[PDB]
Order: sequence, then structure tokens, then C-alpha cells
Amino acid sequence: MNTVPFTSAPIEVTIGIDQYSFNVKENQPFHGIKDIPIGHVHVIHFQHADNSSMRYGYWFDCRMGNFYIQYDPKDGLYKMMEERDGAKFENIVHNFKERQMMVSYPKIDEDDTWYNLTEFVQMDKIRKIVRKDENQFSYVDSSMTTVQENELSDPAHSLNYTVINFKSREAIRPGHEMEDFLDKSYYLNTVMLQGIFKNSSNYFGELQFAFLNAMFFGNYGSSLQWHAMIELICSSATVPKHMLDKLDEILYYQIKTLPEQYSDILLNERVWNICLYSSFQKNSLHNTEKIMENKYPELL
Amino acid sequence: GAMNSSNYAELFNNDIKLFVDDTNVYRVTVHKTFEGNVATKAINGCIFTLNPKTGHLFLKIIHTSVWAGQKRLSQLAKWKTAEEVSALVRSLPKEEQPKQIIVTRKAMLDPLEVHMLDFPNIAIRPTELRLPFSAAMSIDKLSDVVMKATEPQMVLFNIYDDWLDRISSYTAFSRLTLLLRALKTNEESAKMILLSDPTITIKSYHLWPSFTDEQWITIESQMRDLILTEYGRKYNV
Ligand SMILES: COc1ccccc1C(N)=O
Repeated sequence: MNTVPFTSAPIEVTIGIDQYSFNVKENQPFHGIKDIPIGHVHVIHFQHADNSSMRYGYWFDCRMGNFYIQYDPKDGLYKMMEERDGAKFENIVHNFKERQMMVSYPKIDEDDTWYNLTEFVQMDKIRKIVRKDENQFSYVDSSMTTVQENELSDPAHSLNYTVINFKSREAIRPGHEMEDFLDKSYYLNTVMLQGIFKNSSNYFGELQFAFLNAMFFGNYGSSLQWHAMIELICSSATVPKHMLDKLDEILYYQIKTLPEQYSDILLNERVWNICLYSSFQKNSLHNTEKIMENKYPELL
Repeated sequence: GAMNSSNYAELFNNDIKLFVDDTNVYRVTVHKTFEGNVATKAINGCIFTLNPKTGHLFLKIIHTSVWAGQKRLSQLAKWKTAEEVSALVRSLPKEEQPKQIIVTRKAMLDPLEVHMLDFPNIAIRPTELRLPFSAAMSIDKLSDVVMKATEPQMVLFNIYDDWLDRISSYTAFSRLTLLLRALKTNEESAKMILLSDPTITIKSYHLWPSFTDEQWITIESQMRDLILTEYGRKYNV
């Protein structure tokens, strides 16, 4: 179990850690989060009490280094940093566990939710979508735009998701126009899976990361990316059977975890009605269709 | 974006544009089978591709053999249309290619856009106008070349005959759409109007009769009466 300590909490803020969250009052004696499960990526995220504008946060993996949070009063935000000095970090953290100044990552033992939302997400791939190579952790906020959004404006601060575009020369083989537009298997299997992602695990990893950025930061371009990656699979007549079964599980846990009150903005009615009821895979997502129908029957 | 009554004069500016109408590409007769079921039999069709400024009509005849062994023909017909328009554009010299293609039915947008990915600078546009180009098969000489074709064929016409010698393209298009609207609302009456007087003939190299300016005013008035009338006989007013 690992720890993300804090120098202080000088401003009132709601802090999230994965799917959990808690309020910290201005100058409350808070010095971080302990008992963070090893083996998963994590996200620690922030919403200031005085400006709900800009949710922001940091993706990290405690196996990759010792990370802590310090408020920067010049830039006005909680920043993640790395301490090179291990012995000092252990010594400073222990002092805090002894004074009980940390909240405990509150994982129920039955609960596989975080695993199920991050199964294919790896820090190395996050760091290629979020380019800032001098840090081992990655910053994301509500306003960051994606590479594709910028094509339709700061490149260093972009989300470099894989561009998917159904009316593009990449998607459509000369002479197979109708075939490739109405059945996207070529684009899914040859162009994206074999060509760009190499395997379905990397595809699912980006899909899961896009969903989590949409949910936790309200990042609109991430939501677009999540839906496009769903739609590319559902609009393919030919999909490996293991991929469909895994997609059903992935989406099930995403829909299960989604705040009931964010469904209106985070779920695209056209994509979901198409995927569940018209697409080639309309009958291949049993778990996802059942939870969608019982939780969000309005959308459909 | 969409073409409507507000940007109507744009059709007659000097940017090359084509209208594409697909309503006569896939044509069938519905009939009973010996067993008492219903079946369709396809008949030859055509793509109606028209330069509204010059009157040049690229009539691609769609022979029934193109449907043999195919499924979902109404959907295929939109993609076949788009493939043929794309092939037409590619066959034209660069300086003759259109800058805009306006489709008369919105279901042509994605098929045409996908077939024209190679031409990012050609705008594919819908229209809010209800244009009567379906009635093109009521022009006898066009109907005749379509129904006689034994193979795929492209035939080139000027749908304005020699009118541009005397009138502008705005006026020629207005005349064309009035004639076609009339033929679409009451084909028998419209055709009676156009040919009643045996002394006015259609030149071999034309589609419509050789009306004088004065006779066109008479003709045009008789077509508006027809359209208003039928609108009476239809709605009872
Ligand atoms: C020792 O790591 C640090 C370095 C500077 C400031 C604070 C910390 C910490 N762990 O809280």
C-alpha cells in the first residue's frame, strides 16, 4: 500500500481519489491519502470550493516513484511533484501516519470497481496521450482539447487520442466506399487494431482512459473519443468474439459507475441507441443493454 | 450549407455547380406472382446531373443489369449514384470540375461525400427547395433514350435547348422548373399544353418546342393555371 502526502491544504477543495471524494476545509490539517492499492493506475483530482470551474487532476502509478501534492499560490492549484530522496520521503510520510493526518483509500474488499474501470489502462500509454515527459504522472483538466478537436489551440496541452473519423480516406478503401462506410470492420481490424493499436488491450486502454477523463473532469473531447471508439466496434460486422465479450464488461462497469445526474451530458443518445438497437452488435452487449435499460431508459 | 430561397441567385453565378437528382435511378414495377405474392421488376433508370447555369445535362443511364444479384437495392442505388457522379467529376478537366454539388435528397449526402473524399475542395450540399427533377422522365426524348438502352450509357443534353440565346440562366431555370412542376402534377394536361398546336415543332436537336418569346409567355401562363388548378382538384378550393 502506497501514500500520496500533502505539504498542506491552504484552500478549500473537494479531493477525489479514483471513484472516491472528500471535502477539505481551508487550512484544515490534511496531509494526504494512504493505503492506495498497488497494481493499478490512480487519479487524484481537485475541484476548488470557490471556483467549480476547472476540475483538474493527476494520473499516476506509485510503482513509478514517490509523489506528493503541494499547493502553489502563484499558479493557484494543487500540484503533483516527485521527491527523488526516498529515505526523506519515507521519514516525512511515517511522521504523518503517526499523527493520523491522512485519509485512507477506502476500498471495500468485495469491490472490483476500480480494477474493472482501469483493466487495460497503463501509465506508459497515458503518457503518450498526455505529453509532458519530464514528469512520471500526467495532468488533465476539464478544458484540455484533443488533437482532433484542434484540427476542426496549444499543442503541448492537448490530449493526443487516436484520431477516428468515419468519413476519412483512412477509414474508406478506394473502391469499397459503400462497403467500408456501412461495415467498419476494415477500419477497426486492419487500420486501427493491426495498424495503430497493435492489439485490443491497447484499444480498450485508450477507451477506458477517455471515459475516465470524461467522467472525472467533464472533458468533452474525451467523451467524444469514448463514444467514437464504442461506435467503431459496434458498427463493425466482424469483431473477435473475445473483444465483444470484454467490451460488454467494460461498458457495464462504466455505466454502473456513472453519476446518475451526469447521464444527460455524458451519454450521447444517438451513439447508444445505434449501438444497442441498430448496429451489427445490437445483440452482443447483453450486460450493457440490461443496465442501460434499467438505469437510463429515458435516453432510449 | 443548405440551398434555399435566400441564396437562390447563387445558382447562376460563375462558380461551376451541379445538381444531382437520384429519384429515377432505381425504378420498378410491382406485380403479382403466379402464387399470389408480390414481386418487383426493375426497369432502366437514370441519374439527372444538371449544370443550372449552362443547361448541360449529364444523363447517366442505369441499366437494369447493374441490379442483378444485388441486395438492398434502394440503398445501393444511392451509392451507385455517388460512384457515377464521382466518376463523372474525375473524367472532367480540372477547370470543368464543379466547385459545389447540390443533391436534391439529403440521403445522398453521405454516399456522395464518401465517394468524393479525394476532392476535399468540392462542397457537397443539400437543398430546402422541392425541385421537380423527378419529372425528367416525362420529357419524351429523355424517357426514350433511357428505356432503349441495352447497356450503361452516358448521354449529354442541353435541357434549355437554345433558350440562353434569348434569356438569362435565372429565367431559363425558372422556365424549366415550371415545365417540370407541371409535368409532375398533371402529366397529361402539361403535355397537351406543350404540343396542342401542331405548327410548333421540336427540332431534332432539342427537347422542347420552338416557341417564340410570345408563345412562351402563353405556354408559361397555361402551366401556372394547371399547377394552381390541380392544387384545386387536389385540395378542393
Ligand atoms: C519528502 O517529500 C516531500 C518533499 C517536499 C515537501 C513535502 C514532501 C512530502 N512528502 O510531503
